[PDB]
Amino acid sequence: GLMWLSYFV
Amino acid sequence: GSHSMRYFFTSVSRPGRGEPRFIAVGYVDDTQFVRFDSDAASQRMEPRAPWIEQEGPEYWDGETRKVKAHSQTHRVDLGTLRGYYNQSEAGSHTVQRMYGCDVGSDWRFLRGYHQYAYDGKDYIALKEDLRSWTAADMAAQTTKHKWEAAHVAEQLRAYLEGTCVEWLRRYLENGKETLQRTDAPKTHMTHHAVSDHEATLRCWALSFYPAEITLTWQRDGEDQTQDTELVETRPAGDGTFQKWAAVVVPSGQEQRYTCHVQHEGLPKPLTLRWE
Amino acid sequence: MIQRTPKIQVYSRHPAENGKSNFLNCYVSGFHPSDIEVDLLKNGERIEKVEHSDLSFSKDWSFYLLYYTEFTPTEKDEYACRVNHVTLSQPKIVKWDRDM
Repeated sequence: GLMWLSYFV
Repeated sequence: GSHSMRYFFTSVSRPGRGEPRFIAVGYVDDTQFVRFDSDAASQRMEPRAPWIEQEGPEYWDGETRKVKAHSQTHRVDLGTLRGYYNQSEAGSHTVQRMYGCDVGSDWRFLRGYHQYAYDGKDYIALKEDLRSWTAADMAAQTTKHKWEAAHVAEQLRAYLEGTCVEWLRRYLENGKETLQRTDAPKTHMTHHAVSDHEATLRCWALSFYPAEITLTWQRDGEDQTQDTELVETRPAGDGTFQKWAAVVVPSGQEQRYTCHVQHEGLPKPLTLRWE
Repeated sequence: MIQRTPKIQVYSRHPAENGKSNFLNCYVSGFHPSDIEVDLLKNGERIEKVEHSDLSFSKDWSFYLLYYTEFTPTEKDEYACRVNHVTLSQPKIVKWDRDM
């Protein structure tokens, strides 16, 4: 399952 | 033995041609189990292994939402990175991301990964301690400082060491027979003379899994790189892999050369010779 | 910008045997950027009914794709893979060496 939060570079 | 879960994401800007292409795939070891392609019809995360199909709608809905948020994030990143490097709108650029976890033979956390590349070069990566970042250049430093300020590493770590491992275990058990297998290489050798005084010996490894293997040529008992050609390991299409290693040898000393095969499906490394 | 030319391999899924269905593969790896066109050729004509894998990449960030089609190898019919990429001054045609 994928991570629930991405973070913008 | 050891196992891994890995997600790979690719985002490619399309200058004057609308929204970026976004492709995401998930692997357990060397077996893909999910995909999302922005140019496909479903606009959903899609199953690619029998054992994942059993997951209910809650699962697919969730992966679909997450993979879209991943897409959206990198759509913004392409613009951010173009600014960071003051690049023109003329060119196409590529953002790549990989992350996931390894576990040992005991299915317990071994290692976590979370890495970004821009246009095929390292941009930023989480270090092995899962607490700090390696930035490739001055531009990447801006991302680093922003991720330190947002305490990103701490949150990633919890996922990599916990949740990621949970999924891997659940996938490995649902996978059962196929996933946990190891297939030893079926080997054989070829021999076509090239010139009058030379000849080629090609060592073949077929039908093996996982993909990890090592083919090496030895001459009178010692390694040889540099006359040996190694093709990249390649999918056969049935869940197995293939590879080969060739060497050009003086016409008449074929018996002085040995091919060495190392694979986790082999109890002991194989030594082969032409005959 | 990073530019890597594709390594191309044309081969069958199982050891080839005339008269029996199999799969013809064209595996392109180690390339960058990702844009690339790949065709399988039967007697110098493109095959329509070809499939391909989902774009993915290796540790070095270089991409790989598998193009494949179902076929029955006959002693006559010849097979090849044509690849075009920004690193190629001209398309590359790699013939299927049934005997390598």
